[PDB]
Amino acid sequence: VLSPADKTNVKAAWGKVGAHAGEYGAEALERMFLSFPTTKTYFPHFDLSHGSAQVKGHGKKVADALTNAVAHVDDMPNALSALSDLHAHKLRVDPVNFKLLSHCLLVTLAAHLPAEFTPAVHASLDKFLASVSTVLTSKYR
Amino acid sequence: EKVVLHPNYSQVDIGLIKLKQKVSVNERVMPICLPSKDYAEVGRVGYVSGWGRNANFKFTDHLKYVMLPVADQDQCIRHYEGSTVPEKKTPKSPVGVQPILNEHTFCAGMSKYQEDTCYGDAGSAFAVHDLEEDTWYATGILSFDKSCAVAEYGVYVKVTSIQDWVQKTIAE
Amino acid sequence: VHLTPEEKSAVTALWGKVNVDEVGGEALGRLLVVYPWTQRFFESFGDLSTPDAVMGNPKVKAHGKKVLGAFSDGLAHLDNLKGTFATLSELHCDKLHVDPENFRLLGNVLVCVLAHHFGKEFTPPVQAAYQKVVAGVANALAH
Amino acid sequence: SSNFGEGSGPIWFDDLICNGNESALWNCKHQGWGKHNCDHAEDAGVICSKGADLSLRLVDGVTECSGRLEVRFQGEWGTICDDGWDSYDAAVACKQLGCPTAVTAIGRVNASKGFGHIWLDSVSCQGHEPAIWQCKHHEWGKHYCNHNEDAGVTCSDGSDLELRLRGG
Ligand code: HEM
Ligand code: HEM
Ligand SMILES: *[C@@H]1O[C@H](CO)[C@@H](O[C@@H]2O[C@H](CO)[C@@H](O)[C@H](O)[C@H]2NC(C)=O)[C@H](O)[C@H]1NC(C)=O
Ligand SMILES: *[C@@H]1O[C@H](CO)[C@@H](O)[C@H](O)[C@H]1NC(C)=O
Ligand SMILES: [Ca+2]
Ligand SMILES: [Ca+2]
Repeated sequence: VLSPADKTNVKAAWGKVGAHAGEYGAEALERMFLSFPTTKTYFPHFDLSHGSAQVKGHGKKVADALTNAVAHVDDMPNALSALSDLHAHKLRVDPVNFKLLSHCLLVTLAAHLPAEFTPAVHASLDKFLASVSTVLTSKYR
Repeated sequence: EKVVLHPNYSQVDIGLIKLKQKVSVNERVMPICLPSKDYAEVGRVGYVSGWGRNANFKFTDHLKYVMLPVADQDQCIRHYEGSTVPEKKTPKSPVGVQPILNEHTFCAGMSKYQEDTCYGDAGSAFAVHDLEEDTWYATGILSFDKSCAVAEYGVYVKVTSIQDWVQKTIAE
Repeated sequence: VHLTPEEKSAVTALWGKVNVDEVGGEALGRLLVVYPWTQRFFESFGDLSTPDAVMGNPKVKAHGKKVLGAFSDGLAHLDNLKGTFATLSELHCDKLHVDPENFRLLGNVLVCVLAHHFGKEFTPPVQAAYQKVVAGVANALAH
Repeated sequence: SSNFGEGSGPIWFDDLICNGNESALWNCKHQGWGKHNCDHAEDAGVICSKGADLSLRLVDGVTECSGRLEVRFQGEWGTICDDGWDSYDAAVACKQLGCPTAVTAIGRVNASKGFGHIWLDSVSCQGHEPAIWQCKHHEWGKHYCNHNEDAGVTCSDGSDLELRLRGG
């Protein structure tokens, strides 16, 4: 569960992510595709090569969704209701892929923000990404 | 052999599974006993085994368990619904979906290490160890497993509420 | 699965600059902070409530050094991981009852620590190689 | 919303109709003594003038009317989160400190992060409130802001703002 201190740390970390969110998400998607190729089965229509414009656009969309979740950290299920329905029903993405993407996002943030990825901030960001994944995987069946 | 659902399975998330033949009871297979009392009194710690997903959202290879204490009922409806009064209840679940909360269910919060039950843990008994007679009782059956770590409470349907129905079902 | 020579070279080159005395302690402290149930196995290490207490714990640092040395030992024998980790897996399964998923969690946390330490040098290719490495270590350390 | 914690005991009043000039709370019409369709998460709490002892000040600015905005709540000084902080809030603050309000910018001019508490967040002033705490805002201290987000104002009489292009 996200404590108020954890919410503060997540808000600060994503604020210092700032405008680099789109390419952070693109890098996280690339890391998920390379490290865990089993997640590529959910993108059969995407060009999954390095530096892909389509992967970059999807990473921008993912980071915009994460920004909306951070801004609505107290109402995340309502903020991600459309995405929850989408991932759970239309795409039927298995939650292990969500945890893999959360790990890859954490790796990207650690590689790009080493000064601000403190163990407390790392734990808070992991909790926030777990909350996002749980909201998106809740309706999975 | 057959599966029978609770008649009010929309309010009491229970279904009964009947095997073709009686299983051979040994040190690894043994039925839990249905409680004669209500061990769901707030503060009681029961052991929730589970075959569900883990911190990586991967279905656990080995059986695990947690020692979740039953939480205050009012805190649980207030956590999921709005204000424990029907005219002010709102879908306030920290997770996407809403649990089935009524008089037939209790709630057990996370343990002291912020660990809870995740997807696939539903149907697992809230096993409570009665130290007086050294017997393990299924105080509740985990109904809401979507509380992996975001929602602070997992919802367990009281077995004592369903005890009368299951015993009538064992007869036939 | 066999690890490609390019991936092996990348892993070895990135591990050459790894601070053995600090990276393992950092990874273990991060594991105990992010996943507090892992503090259950280190109740003899003293205070582990505050994240600063976890990261500043001398016993945690020493055990992280030992864990990272075990990672290095498994790295030198990437092609034979079950044989090298048989004794440690038996220890964790029987004497300590550590869930195998904790090994995967520690591998992911170690990958996060390596990325945090090496910045952009932790490229997605070398991260994939290290994910293969930590998956092999965890599988060899499990069951 | 039981921000001061969840109370215990029987809820006494549910729908109090008070116009303001009442000698005591148990004098409004309400709808009964103990009759309520409520929970203990709906316990109402209040903050009073002589207890809060509120005052506003500007710290670490290039002028006595610029820099980081700091508000005192219950005897301890704290900053203001810049979330929801806009020109109307700055105008209200400038008119509250009683110094030029011709142009009221936001953001601390050069001040570093404040120290201590962060009291106000998402202050929603219409521009006419006598002070910054009569505006609609989140509860005192209930936010997820850090001190890098400290709100500030730049009270100027539209005369000492100069712009130019240099180097071309
Ligand atoms: C924190 C985790 C995640 C976030 C924030 C997220 C967010 C998003 C967003 C914003 C979209 C755009 C949908 C639209 O615009 O209609 C999307 C689509 C999609 N997502 Fe995710 N997602 C996450 C996890 C995942 C994972 C792990 C996978 C697969 C392994 C996945 C698979 C997909 C697919 C296949 C689409 C459809 C894109 C397309 O058809 O072009 N999602 N997601
Ligand atoms: C993932 C890779 C891991 C490696 C390579 C590793 C390696 C080691 C090593 C070298 C030892 C010392 C053996 C000895 O002293 O005889 C050890 C012991 C131990 N490990 Fe691990 N470990 C790993 C993961 C974990 C995890 C995830 C946990 C807990 C969540 C854990 C808990 C322990 C404990 C409690 C001990 C004994 C502490 C003591 O002897 O004082 N290990 N491990
Ligand atoms: C922001 O700028 C103001 C104005 O320059 C600084 O205040 C001055 O601080 C110096 C000390 O170095 C004093 O000698 C001046 O008298 C101050 N001027 C005024 C108008 O107060 C202030 O220190 C700066 N804040 C920072 C850099 O954090
Ligand atoms: C189902 O609900 C009805 C009324 O709500 C009740 O009479 C009946 O006993 C319930 N079913 C069982 C099996 O208890
Ligand atoms: Ca009412
Ligand atoms: Ca802000």
